[PDB]
Amino acid sequence: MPSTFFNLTMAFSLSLLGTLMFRSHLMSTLLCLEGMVLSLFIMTSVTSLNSNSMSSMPIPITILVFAACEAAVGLALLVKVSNTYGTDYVQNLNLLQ
Amino acid sequence: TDNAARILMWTELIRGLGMTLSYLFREPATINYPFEKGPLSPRFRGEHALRRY
Amino acid sequence: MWFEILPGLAIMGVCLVIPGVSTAYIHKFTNGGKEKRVARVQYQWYLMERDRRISGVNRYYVSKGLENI
Amino acid sequence: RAEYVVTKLDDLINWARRSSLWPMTFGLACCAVEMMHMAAPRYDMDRFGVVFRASPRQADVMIVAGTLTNKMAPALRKVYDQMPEPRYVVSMGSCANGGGYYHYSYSVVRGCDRIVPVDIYVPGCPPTAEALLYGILQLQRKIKREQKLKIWYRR
Amino acid sequence: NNYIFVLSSLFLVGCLGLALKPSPIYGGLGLIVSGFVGCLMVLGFGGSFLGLMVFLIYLGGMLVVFGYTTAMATEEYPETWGSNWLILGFLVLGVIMEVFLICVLNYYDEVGVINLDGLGDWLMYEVDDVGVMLEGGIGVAAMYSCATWMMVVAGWSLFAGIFIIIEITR
Amino acid sequence: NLYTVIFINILLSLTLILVAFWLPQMNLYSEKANPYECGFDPTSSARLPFSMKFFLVAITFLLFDLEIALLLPLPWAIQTIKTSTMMIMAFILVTILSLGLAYEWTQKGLEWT
Amino acid sequence: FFINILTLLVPILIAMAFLTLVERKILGYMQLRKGPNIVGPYGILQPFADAMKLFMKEPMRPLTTSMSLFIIAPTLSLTLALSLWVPLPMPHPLINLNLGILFILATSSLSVYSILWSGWASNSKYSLFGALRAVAQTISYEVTMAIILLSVLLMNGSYSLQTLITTQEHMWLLLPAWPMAMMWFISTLAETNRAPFDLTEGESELVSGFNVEYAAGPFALFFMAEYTNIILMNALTTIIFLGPLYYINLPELYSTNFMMEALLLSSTFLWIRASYPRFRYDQLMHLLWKNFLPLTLALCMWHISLPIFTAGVPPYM
Amino acid sequence: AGRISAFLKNAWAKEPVLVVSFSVWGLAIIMPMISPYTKYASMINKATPYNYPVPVRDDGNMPDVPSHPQDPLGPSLDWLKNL
Ligand code: SF4
Repeated sequence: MPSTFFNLTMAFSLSLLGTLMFRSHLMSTLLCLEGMVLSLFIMTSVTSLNSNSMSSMPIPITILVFAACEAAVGLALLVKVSNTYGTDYVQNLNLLQ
Repeated sequence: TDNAARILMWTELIRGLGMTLSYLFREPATINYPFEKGPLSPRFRGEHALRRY
Repeated sequence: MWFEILPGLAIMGVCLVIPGVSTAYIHKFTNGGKEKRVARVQYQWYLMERDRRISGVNRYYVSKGLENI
Repeated sequence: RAEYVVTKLDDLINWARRSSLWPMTFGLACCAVEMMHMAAPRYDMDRFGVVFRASPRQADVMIVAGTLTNKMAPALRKVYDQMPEPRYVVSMGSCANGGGYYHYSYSVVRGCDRIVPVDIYVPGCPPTAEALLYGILQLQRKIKREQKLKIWYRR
Repeated sequence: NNYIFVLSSLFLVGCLGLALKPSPIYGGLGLIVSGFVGCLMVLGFGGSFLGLMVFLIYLGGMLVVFGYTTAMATEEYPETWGSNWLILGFLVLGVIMEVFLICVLNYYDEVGVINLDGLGDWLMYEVDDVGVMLEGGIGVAAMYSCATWMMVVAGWSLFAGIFIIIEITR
Repeated sequence: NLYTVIFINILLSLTLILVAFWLPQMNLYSEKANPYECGFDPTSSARLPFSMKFFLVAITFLLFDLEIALLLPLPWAIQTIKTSTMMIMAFILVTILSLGLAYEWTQKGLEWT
Repeated sequence: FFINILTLLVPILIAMAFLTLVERKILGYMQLRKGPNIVGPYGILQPFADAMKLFMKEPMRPLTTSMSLFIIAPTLSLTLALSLWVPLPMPHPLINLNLGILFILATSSLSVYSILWSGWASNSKYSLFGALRAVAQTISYEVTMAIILLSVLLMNGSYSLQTLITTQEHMWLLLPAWPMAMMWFISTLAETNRAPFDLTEGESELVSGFNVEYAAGPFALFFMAEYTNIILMNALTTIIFLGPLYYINLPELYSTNFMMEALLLSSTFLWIRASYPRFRYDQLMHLLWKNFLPLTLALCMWHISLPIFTAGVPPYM
Repeated sequence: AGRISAFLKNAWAKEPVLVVSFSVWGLAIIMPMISPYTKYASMINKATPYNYPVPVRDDGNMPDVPSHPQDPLGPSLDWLKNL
C-alpha cells in the first residue's frame, strides 16, 4: 500500500512536470490534464478501497464527471482556437502581450 | 397509425427482408462452368479460323 | 436448393455446440461430478474457502456431509 | 524421402492460392461490364471463391479490363506495385492484350504487357464471363503447376 | 502476488511517457495503456465496478479526444517517444531514475514500503468475510438515495456543460 | 485466470503476426511502400489538418458518456430503501438529459458545418 | 483449464471461418449465386484456404506508416475480439465475471480503438477518413447501446451474465422488450460494422477504410477479429434477448437450442446485410441521435418506473 | 381545440418517434402515481433480509419483540409469502 500510493504520488508529480511545461501543443498538456483525472480516480478508489469507506463512492464518479466535463470544455476550446487561427501551437498565442 | 407503424417498427424494411427471404429459397441461376457450360448461339463469333473446301 | 447451405451450417452448428458442452463437461470433471460455485459476493467466497478447509485436502469439490459428523 | 514432403507442402501452399484468390474491383472500359458479369450469377466468380475486394493491399490478382491509356499508365503501375508479392495479372479483352482498337492511337499504351507482367492474356472484346472464368481456371492451374518450395529445396 | 506494485510501476512508466509529452495522438495511446493498467489495478484491488466504469468513461472520452488530436492538433512530422532524442534520453533517464528511486527506497526508509519478499502482504487491509456487500457497486449506488446532492450537482454539471459547449462552439 | 487468458490471447495473436511476417517471402521497394491513394501519390501529406465538422456533437457524445457512467450504478440503486427519492432523482436527471438533447435538437448543431 | 482454453479458442476460430463461408453462401443464395462450391465438399475448405493464402502472402512495411502501432493494433484486435467470448454464458462460462456487461461494452469500444489506431497509423487520407468515421460511428452508437444494456439490466438487477439466463429461464426478453430488441439489433449492427451500418470498412464510397495500407496478414487478422465480433454479438443478442429454455439436468439440450437460435440470428445478420442499402456517416449519427436517443431515453424512463409500477424489483443474484 | 389535435396527428404521421417518446415519458412519470404497487417496493426493500438484524437486550419490558423466531409477534410477511 505505501509503495503503491507513493508511486501514484510520483505519477502525479511527473504529470505535474508534464502539464507545467509546454513542448509544442496545448493538446498534449490537456492529455496531461486528463492523466491527472485518471491518477486522481485511481488514488481516490485506492483510498476508498483500503479504508473501506464505501459511503464516499459518490466522490470518484463526481471526480470523473466534473474533471472530464471541464476536459471536454477545453477540447472544444482547442477546436475554437484552431477555428479562429488555423494553427494550434503554444507560440501562436502571444497576441495578448 | 399506418404511417406511424411503417415508421418505428420499420415494417417496409421487414418487407425488404421478406423479399430477400423469398429469394434465398430458390435453386440458383449459376452453372458450374468446367462441368456445366454456357448457353450460346450458332452465330456466336469467337476464334478466327481459316476454313477449307 | 435450400439444402445446399445446410451442410456448412450444420458443421458450423456442431463446431459451435462443442465449446459450451465441452466447458460444462470440463467443469464437471474439474469439480468431480459437481459444478463450479460462483462467488458473486464475499459470502460465497468465504463459503467455498470454508468448504476447502473442511475437506482438508486443499479441495473445494469434495465435501464432508454427515459421514464425518 | 524429403522431396515428396516438399512437393506436397508446395501443393498445400498452392492449393490455397489457386482456390481463394482475391481479385480487384477494377473498371476502365466496356470490359468493366463483363467483370461485373463474371460477378453476375450465370458464370460466377464467387462459386470459385473469387472475391472482388477494392483494396490493392488486399488484392491477389489484377483483372486489367480494356483500355490502358497514357494517363492511366501510372494509375495502373502504382496499383500493381502496391499489390503484395503474389501478384497475378489477367488482361481482360483486346485493349489490355495488345490494344484491340486504338493500337495506333496517340493515347493508348499498346497492351498491358508494356507496363506490368501479365500472367494470362484473355482475348475478345467480350471475353465472355465464362471465357475469363476459364481464364481464372487457367491461372488457377498455372499457379497450381508452379513450383516454389521445390526450387527452394533444389537450389 | 506483486500485481499491484508491478501495475503501479507500469502506471508510472505510462504517465512518465505522457508527462514527457509526445505528439498527443501517441499520448492518447500511452494514456489508454495507463487506463487499462488502472482498470486492471482497481479490478485486482476489489473494485469490480470502478475500474470497468473508468474504462467505459475513459475509452469513450479518449476516443473523441484522439479524434480531436488527429483532426485539430496534428503535425506533418510528429514526435513519438522514439522520434526526438532529447525525449528518448529523458525516457531512459526517467526509467533509471525510477529504478534508482526504488533502489534507494528499499534501503533508506527501514519501513515496509519495498521489501523483496515482504511487499504485497499489506495490500488488502480488511474486507468482511461473512458479509454480503463489499464490492464498490452498492456504495456508488447509494448516491441515488443518501447522497442525492451529488447526483443533483452532476446532472446540473452536464446540463450546464451542454449549454456551455453550445455557447463555446457557436 | 483472466490475466492468463489475456496473455495466451497475446501469445496467439503475436504468433499469428510472426507467422504472417517471417514465413512469407518479401521484397520491398519504395513504390511498393508508397502509400495508396487511388493509384497516384498523395497531393499533400496524409497528416495534414482535418477541419473537424462534428465537433459540438462530439463533445455532447463525451458528456452523454459521462451521464451513462453516472447512470451505471442505477441497477443496484433500484435495490435501495429510499426508492421515492431514488426514482425522483433518476426522473429529474433523465429529464435533464432529454431537455439537453432537445435543446441541441432545436439548435440544429447535429448537422455539420 | 488450458484444455478448456484451447477447446474454446480453436472451435470459435473454426466457427467464424465457417461464418465467413456461410456469409458467402447466404449472400450467394440471396443474390441467386451458389456460393463457394468448387473447393471442399460443399465449401468447407474455402476459409481454411483463405487463411492459408492470406497468411502466406506477406504484409507491407510502409514508409508513411508508424511501425509500432502498425504491429500493435491488429494483435490487440484479435486479442479483444477473442477475449469478449470469455464472459459469455453458454450453460456455464469459461470465466464468470462478477460484472461482465461493462467488460463487453468497454472492450467492444477497444476493438474500435484497434480500428482507429489502424486508421491513423495506416497514414493515408482514406485511412484518416475511415478513422474519423469510426469516431463518428461510435459517437452514434455507444451512448445508445449502453442505455439499452442499462435499461434491460433494470430487469436483471446485476451486471453478471449467468443472471441473464436465470432471469430468462421462464421467458425470453424479446416479448417484454421488443422496442429494446429492434434498436439493440440495429445498434449492434452499428457496433460490428455490417452492411446497413457499415461505414469505416467502406468498400463503396472509399476503398478500404481502416485496412487501406494493411496488406495480407494483418488485414486477415482484422478480418478474423471482425467476423469473430459478428458471431460474438450474434451470440450475445441470442443469449440476452431470445435466451432459450434452461434445464439444469440437461445443459446440452439448451446449448443445441442456443446454437440453432444463434445460427438463425447470424442468418438474420447476413440477411440484413444482403437486404438493406448502406447508411451515411451523417444520417447514421442523425437518426441514432434523433430517432433512437429520445426513444431509448423514454425506454430508460419506463424501465426505471417498471420496478415501481408493477413492483418487480430484481434480486441481486 | 382542433389545432392541437391536428398538430398531434401531423407529428404522429410524420415523425412519431418524439410523440411515442414523450408519451412513454409521461406514462413513466404518471404511472407510479396511478399504480398501487409503488408502496410495495419500499416494503420489499425493507422486508428483505440483507444484513443481520441483531437481537436486543430485554428486561421483561417489550412484548412486541418476540423470543421464538416462529412467534406470531413482529412484522410478518403474509403480504409477501401469499402475495
Ligand atoms: S477490348 Fe473491346 S470491349 Fe474491351 S474496351 Fe477494348 S473495344 Fe471495348
